Amino acid sequence: MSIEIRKLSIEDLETLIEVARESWKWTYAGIYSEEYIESWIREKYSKEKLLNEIVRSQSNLDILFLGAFADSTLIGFIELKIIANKAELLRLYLKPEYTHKKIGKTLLLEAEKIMKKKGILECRLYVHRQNSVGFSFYYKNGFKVEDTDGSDFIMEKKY
Ligand SMILES: CC(C)(COP(=O)(O)OP(=O)(O)OC[C@H]1O[C@@H](n2cnc3c(N)ncnc32)[C@H](O)[C@@H]1OP(=O)(O)O)[C@@H](O)C(=O)NCCC(=O)NCCSSCCO
Ligand code: NI
Repeated sequence: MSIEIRKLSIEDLETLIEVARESWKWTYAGIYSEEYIESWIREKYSKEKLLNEIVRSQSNLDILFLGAFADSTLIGFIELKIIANKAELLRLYLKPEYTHKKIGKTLLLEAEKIMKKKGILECRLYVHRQNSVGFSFYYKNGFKVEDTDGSDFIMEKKY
């Protein structure tokens, strides 16, 4: 299969939401209710907010928003928020069927390459403690737990 990584653009908006929704329902099956997730997707992944984030990424401002496209179809994404010379990994979600094929590792490595080009040398993230899929992926990619906050572990990786 042919997997391409690039910045999202506004035309990706609808497939973006559908991927976010499908990944969330799978990822948080053990953890949140069907309705909580649907509410979160409708409030946080709203067309208006995602569009503003997609634009901020396009304008090389404080967001970096990339997608993984399999033969021209969005199957996953990563989103980073930059403040000063520190990045926070906000979101990294793949369609469940495309997991465990190193597409997420590839998203992560491309984001890392762009960050290093901008002189950013530190990435922090929030991962729910019961999300073993994500958590295990993170420590297998060099992230280390530095703290907790509520239900989440705060993990960090330095370059
Ligand atoms: C977490 C995601 C993005 C990881 O991307 P990949 O699936 O491409 O991971 P790989 O690079 O192939 O690495 C494989 C390792 O990752 C774990 N893994 C991956 N898929 C799994 C499935 N289907 N079941 C169980 N474990 C899985 C394993 O640790 C695996 O290593 P080995 O088993 O080979 O040793 C991706 O899986 C994904 O999108 N997951 C759901 C969403 C999610 O959890 N996202 C990140 C946390 S929320 S967001 C950012 C803020 O933290
Ligand atoms: Ni595995």
